[PDB]
Amino acid sequence: ADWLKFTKTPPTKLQQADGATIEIVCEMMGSQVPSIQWVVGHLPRSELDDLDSNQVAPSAIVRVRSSHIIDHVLSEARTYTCVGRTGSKTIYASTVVHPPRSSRLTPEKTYPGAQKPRIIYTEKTHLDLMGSNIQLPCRVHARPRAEITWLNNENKEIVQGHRHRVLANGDLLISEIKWEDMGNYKCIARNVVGKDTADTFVYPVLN
Amino acid sequence: GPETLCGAELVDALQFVCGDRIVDECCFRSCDLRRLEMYC
Repeated sequence: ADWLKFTKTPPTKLQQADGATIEIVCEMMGSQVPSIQWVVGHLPRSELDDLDSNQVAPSAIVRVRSSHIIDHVLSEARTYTCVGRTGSKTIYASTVVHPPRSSRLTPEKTYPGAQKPRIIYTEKTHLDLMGSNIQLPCRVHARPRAEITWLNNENKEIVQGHRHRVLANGDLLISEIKWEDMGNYKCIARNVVGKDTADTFVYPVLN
Repeated sequence: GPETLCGAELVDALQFVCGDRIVDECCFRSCDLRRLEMYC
């Protein structure tokens, strides 16, 4: 430690079409386990202080991807900023989104109906020491609410066991990682109306 | 799982680290940050 950088930084400006859901993706890599959160509008820089836990855990390296879905038509330009934190470091990328010139839909009201799940928070790469524990997230935007299932490196479905469980919030907890563990784990998020998936690569490093 | 997928996915991570901040070896056997690092 300590380091933190973007690997997929959002574009600075976007032009909204009429009625179409934007998904702003920001992705980053850093020591231990970076945490991303989004803020809307201009935040005075002093204001973070918005961090959510400052608890002491590992020498892991994580690449984590978070997205912000806008699914309603803006009546006026707005900025969305994604904030990355890990250790003593903080970084951020802002995007201005521009409303349509004209619109058939009501401004500022959420497109109605069901919605395909979208995995909005997920780890791309998670490298940690042998025998350590790792907790791989999967968060979702979905109406109706979305079921989460995980598969392992061999692509078998994961069921609860001494070294594997999926938590209430959909994170997959893997305990005492062994080299047999290295691979890809896939979160399958599903509802009545569709699915999405994400893949996380786990590399258990040595000693 | 597959050595190929590990290697693909390994380089994809490594692409970022080396610039600012062997694959086969470490996809077949566990390496450590020192060796992984000697990717640049």
